[PDB]
Amino acid sequence: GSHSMRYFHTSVSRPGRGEPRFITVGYVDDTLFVRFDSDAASPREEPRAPWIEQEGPEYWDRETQICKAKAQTDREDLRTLLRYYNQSEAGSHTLQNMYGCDVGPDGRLLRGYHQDAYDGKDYIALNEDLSSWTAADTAAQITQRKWEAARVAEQLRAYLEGECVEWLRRYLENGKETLQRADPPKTHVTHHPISDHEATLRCWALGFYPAEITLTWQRDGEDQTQDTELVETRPAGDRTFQKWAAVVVPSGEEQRYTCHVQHEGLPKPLTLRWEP
Amino acid sequence: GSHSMRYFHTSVSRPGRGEPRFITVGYVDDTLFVRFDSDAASPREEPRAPWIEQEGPEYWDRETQICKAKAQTDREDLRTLLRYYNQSEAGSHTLQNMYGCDVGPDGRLLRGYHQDAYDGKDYIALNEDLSSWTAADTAAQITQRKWEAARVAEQLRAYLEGECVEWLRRYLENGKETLQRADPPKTHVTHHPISDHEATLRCWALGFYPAEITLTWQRDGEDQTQDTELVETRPAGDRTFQKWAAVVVPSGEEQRYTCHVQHEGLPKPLTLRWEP
Amino acid sequence: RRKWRRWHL
Amino acid sequence: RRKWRRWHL
Amino acid sequence: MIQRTPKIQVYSRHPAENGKSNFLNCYVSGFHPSDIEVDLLKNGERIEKVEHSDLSFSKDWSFYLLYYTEFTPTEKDEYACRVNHVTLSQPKIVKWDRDM
Amino acid sequence: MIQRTPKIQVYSRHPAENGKSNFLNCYVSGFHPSDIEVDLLKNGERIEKVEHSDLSFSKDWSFYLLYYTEFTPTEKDEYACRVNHVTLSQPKIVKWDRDM
Repeated sequence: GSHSMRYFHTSVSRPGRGEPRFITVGYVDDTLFVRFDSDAASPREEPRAPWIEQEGPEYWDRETQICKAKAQTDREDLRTLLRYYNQSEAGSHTLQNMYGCDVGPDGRLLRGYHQDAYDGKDYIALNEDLSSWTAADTAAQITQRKWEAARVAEQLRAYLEGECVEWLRRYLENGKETLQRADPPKTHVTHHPISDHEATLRCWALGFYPAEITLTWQRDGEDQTQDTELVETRPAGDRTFQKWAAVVVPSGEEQRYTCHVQHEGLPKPLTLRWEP
Repeated sequence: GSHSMRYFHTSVSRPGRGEPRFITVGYVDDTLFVRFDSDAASPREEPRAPWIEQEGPEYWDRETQICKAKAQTDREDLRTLLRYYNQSEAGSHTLQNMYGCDVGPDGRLLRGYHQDAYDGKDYIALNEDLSSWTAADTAAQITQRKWEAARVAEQLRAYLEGECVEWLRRYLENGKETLQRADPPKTHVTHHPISDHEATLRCWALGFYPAEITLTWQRDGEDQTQDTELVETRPAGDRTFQKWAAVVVPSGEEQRYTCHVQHEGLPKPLTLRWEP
Repeated sequence: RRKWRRWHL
Repeated sequence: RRKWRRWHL
Repeated sequence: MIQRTPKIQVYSRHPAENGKSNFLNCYVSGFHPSDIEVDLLKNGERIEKVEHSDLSFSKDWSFYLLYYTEFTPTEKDEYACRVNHVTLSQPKIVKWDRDM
Repeated sequence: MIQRTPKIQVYSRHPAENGKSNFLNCYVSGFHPSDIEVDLLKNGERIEKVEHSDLSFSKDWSFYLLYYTEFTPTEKDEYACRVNHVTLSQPKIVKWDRDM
């Protein structure tokens, strides 16, 4: 199928409380596989999935050094941004970076990414062409001019098209048991009386992977989007996700209502009813 | 300039001789400003600098009660540590705590501190982040787990970033005549014959505040660190400090030797010679 | 001024 | 695996 | 500056069965900045040794975290999550309801 | 257990001038534990009413104390400090030398 690799980085300054907190995590699709945290006692990048543990001490050495370098780069970058935005040295500020690549079924690059944010807003992004920049403001435009002179887009392109894709392919293979397995939702409908006149029908989807799913309620076939309470897809803590959709139904009219589940791990799309 | 506030506490158990001796002192930079001693007849916190005496009876009431509470806490803590280290009830043991804050020229928090020692060795310390702990051993790890559950780091952070800094600022202002005055060293070189072949040159630095100072001997310009006897900076007893540096020199070659003094109260760094 | 201390070892 | 990052804002 | 308030969900890993060991989750998401305080409570009191995921964020840059702990649900024991964030004047408590 | 022996310095507050009132200091530092006995001596005999600073300590946790007394140096009068500590088999005497 189609897959993705991402590295997320967050630096948070803390004036008067030492150097900024740096936390980076790596993902393949919806699976966390590496992490580094600067406030751990002797920080190293650590595995978080079984298929990455097989990498040699030299992988972990290099990964760790890259993480330390990025933390340090971020510390300086955070000082720089106080200048660009004419800010006081008093407050806490946040620098975020994401980069990675998407591959298709064949394992060819579909799209590469590299983007930064300052204080939770867009700062600068590498465009889909992997050759030009979108700067969100005049401060980011100063970064753009420096990165244009230093030919940074060309360096990111070389990586996003080469190593990112090659190592993602490698991880998909080594992690083929899990990364290439979709777990279908386990589904049921529950009935929650509100009064003698109404009850809540709640349609559960549990234990699914990857996170992407569609839950909708129908009444007689028509769509109840306007009346459906749909909670955010949430992690179960074991690699799988949960979600539910709920409608308030007139007591006795429960069998007019059908819940519909689509998810890639299902042999066929599901249709469910409250089963008293 | 940059300034500091510290509170030092020492509890010493004395089996068969009543409850532990508790002594705490407060400092701003190198100036002692308050003290409490548990073996005084009716113990109160007492002023030790003129600029703190202006505080109302309610300051001294509260300061005194905090000191009594800490002494009592320490008594229990000392019993606890006998357990953690599987120690007899027979011996005398020492618990030490320091906490406080550093401010920069602008009066913003540079760094907060909170650390404990048992029997003269590191026990547990609040890290610079004011959010995590360094425990020196498995006993201290038991304290860490309790303080993590009780959210103690969060309480210390609130104080170190708020009151510690606010009250230090207040003290620097009220004590601006002394706390914001550096007294330069009074300097001279003395000549102490050893024999017909050698003499000692001693370079004095007297009456300086704060304690921080550099005294070095040069011969023709090169550094005589390996041959210089440098005594520990010592208090004169009037707020000021003393120090001397000494070299053994070949008789007649005295003018090859220069003493160099740096200290913040000096208009210019000093260079001195023996003046017969 | 001092911090009240509201925890034990 | 990661990309080394060899530029500043 | 940009500040976003946390969404909060409290729920179990597996469907709740009284007497059976399970995991209590509090999922906080869509917040900015990343500094956040989360407690899981049992009958109004803080559960010790609660673990959490490593800080990450969604496409819109807003953060998410999962706080979790081993727990054995019963008929009478009441669980909840308490969340504090800069965007909140006081901590938000969300009770665990096994039907949600 | 950790035990550290005292460093000792004996010296005057102001440079010594015969016939002029001054302060004799004995500074003890870098010792652990904190229990310590310090006398200032005039011609081998204990000076009465010697005062001392309040117990404090340096970054490495080792203690320091200043013992002091009013004194009028002369040509012939000999001063000294006697220090006893657990780390010492016998009291250490350090003579006051006005050149140090």
